[PDB]
Parts: sequence; C-alpha cells; structure tokens
Amino acid sequence: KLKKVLDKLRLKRKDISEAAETVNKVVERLLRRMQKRESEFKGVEQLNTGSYYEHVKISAPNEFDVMFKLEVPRIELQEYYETGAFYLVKFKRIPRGNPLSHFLEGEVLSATKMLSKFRKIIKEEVKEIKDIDVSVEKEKPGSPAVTLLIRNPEEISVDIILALESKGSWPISTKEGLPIQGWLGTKVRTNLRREPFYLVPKNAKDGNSFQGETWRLSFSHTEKYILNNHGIEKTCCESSGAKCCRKECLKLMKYLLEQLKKEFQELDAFCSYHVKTAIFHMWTQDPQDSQWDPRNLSSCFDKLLAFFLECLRTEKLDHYFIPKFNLFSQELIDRKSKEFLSKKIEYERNNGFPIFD
DNA sequence: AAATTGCCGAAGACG
DNA sequence: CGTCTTCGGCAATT
Ligand SMILES: Cc1nn(C2=[SH]c3ccccc3N2)c(O)c1[C@@H]1OC(=O)c2ccccc21
Ligand SMILES: [Zn+2]
Repeated sequence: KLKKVLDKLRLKRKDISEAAETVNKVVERLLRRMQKRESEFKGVEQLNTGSYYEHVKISAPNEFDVMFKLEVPRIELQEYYETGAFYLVKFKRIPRGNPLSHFLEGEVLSATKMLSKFRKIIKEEVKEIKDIDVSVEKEKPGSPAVTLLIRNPEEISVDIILALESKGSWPISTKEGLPIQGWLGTKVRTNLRREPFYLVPKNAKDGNSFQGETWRLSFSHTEKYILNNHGIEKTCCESSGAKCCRKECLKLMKYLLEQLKKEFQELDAFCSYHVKTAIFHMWTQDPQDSQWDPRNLSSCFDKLLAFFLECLRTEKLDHYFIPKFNLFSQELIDRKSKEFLSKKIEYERNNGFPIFD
C-alpha cells in the first residue's frame, strides 16, 4: 500500500535526463560568469545540495539546490543574541585591499549588500541566456537564495545559494549537535566536524523587520553526507549490503506534508526541513539498520508520524546541529498552526492516508 | 591551470 | 530479485 505510493513518487529516468541537462547547462554558465576577473565572488566553487542530490526528491525532478560557496579566510563570528544559528561577520584584520570591502558596513560584512550584488550579477547573466527559457523569481526576505525559474517546458526551479566557507572550528552552539555517536559513530562525527562550516545570507527576523547583516549557519554538506552514508553498517544500501527503508520514510513524510501544504495555506510556515530534521532524530533514536528493514516500512513510517506529532504537540523540534535552536518555537511557528497540522496528520493517519490520492 | 578524463556508487528500468 | 544503464562526484591529469 505504501509501496504503491512510493512507486508513484519515484522519479522517472527520462524526466531526470531532460531536467539535469538543462539545469546543469545553466548553472555552469552562472558559475563561469561568477568567476572571470572583476567580480567579488571569484573563487566560488559549486556544491550541489538538496533533496535531489540526496536522492530524496519526490514526484518530479523540478527543484534543484546549488550552493556557490566562497572561501573567506580570517573571519570572526558574533552570535546574534542567543539564536545559535544567526551571526554577524567581521574580519580578523584590515583587507589591505581585497574583494569584499564593498559589502562592509564598518567592520561587519553585511549579508544584504553581498547578496544583492550576487543577485544583480546572476540577473544580468540570465538576461543573456537565449537558448533556454529561464527567469529570476522576485526577491524574498527570509530567503538566502537567488531562485531561477526554468520552463523546460516543465517548470523547474534552481535555488542558487551564496555561501561563505570557513575552515575553522564550528561555532560552539553546535558543540552538542550532530549526536550520531551510537549510530554513525565517533570517528565519522569527528571527521564531519573537521570539514568547513558555511554561512548563508538568510537574515534573522528580529520582529517583523529583518536584521539585514546577519548570516545563518548551513550544514547542507554534512546533511548530504549523512543521507549517502546513513547506516550503522557500512554496507547499508550497497551492492553487497542490505537495503533499508530510511529514505523511503523520508519521502513518505515529505509527500504527506507537501500534499497538506497544497490545499491548506494554514501551513505555509512548515516545510521539508522540518520533516528532514525530524527524521534525523528518528535515525538517532533508532540507529540499528535492522529497525529500518523494508519489511517494516509501515511501522517505521508510523513511528516517524508519532514522533512528529509529539514534536508538534510539545512545540519542540531541536535543530539537529544546533540544539538551542527550536524550529517549532512559538516565535517561528505560531501555536495555532502546529495544532492545525496535528489534526490533519492525525486525520490522515487514522483514515489510511486518503490524501495520498 | 581551467577543462577533460576515468572510475564507480546510487538507483531507475526491465524482465 | 539480476543486470544494465545514466547521473553525480571526485580528483588526477594535460
Ligand atoms: C522554516 C525553515 N527553516 N529553515 C531553516 S532554519 C535553519 C537554521 C539553520 C540552518 C538552516 C535552516 N533552515 C528552512 O530551511 C525552512 C524552510 O526552508 C526555507 O527556505 C523556508 C522558507 C520559508 C518557510 C520555510 C522554509
Ligand atoms: Zn540504507
């Protein structure tokens, strides 16, 4: 029954080839444009992130996430209040004379001027794309992405996300995050945390304004690794290993949410990352590969559902990397919303998920 | 050195 | 299920 639904969600290869071909051609053009003398954003390198590159994209290959990461040495972080996720950026010492001073505001490296330039360049370059139908969607407070809209003729969107790369140790609000010791283990956790961390120009919302110079932590790269390396056994989902249902559960919970979001705008606050964050916790709670045996798909999905209902009910979903940061705090998602989603989920759960049709 | 090449895992397609 | 395929990712090579 859930097998059937998964069959429908599964991406068709033909559809992937036509989408990738177009998406890739456009990104390499923008990446290439981004280099090339002049621009502040030279040494940017590409990192593909997102449901698609984690292989958990459903229904259609019509959403692509791309990080344009920039290595910036000698930066100091100041925690924006006690958010844990948001920061101000300064430099160790004076530039002499170097690219990113035209994004400063005194000593602070403002996310907003840096993003506005980045968007301006992307816009001038999309202007010149003649063989493909692509446009830049209008700006949005609360998003760090310059979003492309591609009609292939199918509608495809590409979020191009500027990122600052920092090679130093992770900020201490992450010190007790990534709790994978009993699952992926201590050597993996330590190795993961020796990788760089990234900041993206999503501004912290103070009230109903946005604090324009703040940046947000991003662990898209880390999350991408974990999806490709998700078992306690090294052979999970390999040719000489056992298939598990972890990813299948993530897709099912994704589908469920996205359907409810379609016909209910009481849910615009919710999103996929909530479901992703939740399943990460499930994977920590149930680290054994044997617990996610495909035979057990139904009970694994329902356990995920029960856990997600419990997060809603108790108004608490800890960020997986930054345990201070409550994604289900009253300030980000109002109580009323959380109860509405709870009743809809509970409804589908007890009625054999009619919305799956 | 910016662009090509080689290698192979993840997973779709098909019987 | 096995096998064959395309795509993504990576870094050695020119
Ligand atoms: C609510 C939400 N949070 N969210 C976060 S919170 C956060 C904290 C630290 C790092 C990433 C991050 N993403 C996120 O990606 C979302 C959804 O993804 C979005 O880009 C977005 C946009 C509007 C509503 C919800 C989301
Ligand atoms: Zn697995």
